[PDB]
Amino acid sequence: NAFAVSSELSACGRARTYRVEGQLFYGSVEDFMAAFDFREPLERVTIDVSRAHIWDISSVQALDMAVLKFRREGAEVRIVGMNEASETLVDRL
Amino acid sequence: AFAVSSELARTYRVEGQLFYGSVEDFMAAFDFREPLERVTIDVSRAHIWDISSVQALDMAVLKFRREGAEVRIVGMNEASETLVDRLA
Repeated sequence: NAFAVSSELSACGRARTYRVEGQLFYGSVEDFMAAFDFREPLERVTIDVSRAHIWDISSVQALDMAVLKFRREGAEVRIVGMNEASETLVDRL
Repeated sequence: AFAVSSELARTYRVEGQLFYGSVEDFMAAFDFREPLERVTIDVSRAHIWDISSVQALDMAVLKFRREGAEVRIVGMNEASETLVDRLA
């Protein structure tokens, strides 16, 4: 399988890190969006895409939606690894 | 429809067409047990046609770091030009 997300919670339950691995493209966007618990109460969310490749603008746009949805729920959101994930698609776009 | 060669610091040169069908034969081209400081996998001579073929490249890159050398990738951009363009 080509896409996988896991997460780890903070001790106090205030911070969650999602670890995104593998291939993000239109065909994985639905499972990608399903991996996040958007209404979990959190102060901080990290989406770490360092181990993944973003292969199309759909997927970039899905990632930006995920970010906006967490923000809307009150979380401060960080993306880690965007440069590595997105190198593929940008040098080629 | 692809071939893999190498030069001894090792560089693997992948050429040809990378599809679903060839992945295991692809994984067999590499010797990950060779303790090595730095491995380059150069895919500039190859076309990555689908998501499964790139996943296999990422897996190979991972077993080289696991063992563990530092791994780079030349030509990912031109290798995956076919996949990026295919998906867009």
